[PDB]
Amino acid sequence: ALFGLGVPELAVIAGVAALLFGPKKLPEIGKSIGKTVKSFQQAAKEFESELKT
Repeated sequence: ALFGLGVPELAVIAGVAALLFGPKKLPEIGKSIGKTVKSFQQAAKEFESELKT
C-alpha cells in the first residue's frame, strides 16, 4: 500500500513524541502521582491472569 504517502504523517508523530520524550513533560508528577499509578501496575501483573486472589 505504498503510494508515496507518509511524509507529512511523520511530521506529526515527530512532535507528539517530542512532548513526552523531551521537556514540558513535567516528570515531577510521576514522582508524587507515581505512587498510585505504579501501585496499580504492581497488581496489573495479576490482571492478565484474571485470578485476583
